[PDB]
Amino acid sequence: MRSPGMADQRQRSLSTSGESLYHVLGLDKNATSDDIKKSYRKLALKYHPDKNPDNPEAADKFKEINNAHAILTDATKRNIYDKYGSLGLYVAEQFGEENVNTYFV
Repeated sequence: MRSPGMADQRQRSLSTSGESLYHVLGLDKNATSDDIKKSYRKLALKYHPDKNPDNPEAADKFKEINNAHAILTDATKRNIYDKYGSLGLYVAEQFGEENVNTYFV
């Protein structure tokens, strides 16, 4: 289905809340392709479970910040955002909806 921010039959991995993107890091289309990324970055090494052991939630945070990274400034990922929540973006933003999503489920 094309319901934004809803759990689809294909979206079964992470928590499909593309709506939380801006809230994930505190950025959304206000920043350039520069700051949107910075926003994710300062969280990425911040919330990295490698740096924060015994914290599975940190991995979880690292996983949502992993997502919002592209979407906010990237029209393509924001386009997937309207279709796929965190799942489609998790794969499309990091590798590309065209190549890997067509390979996964």
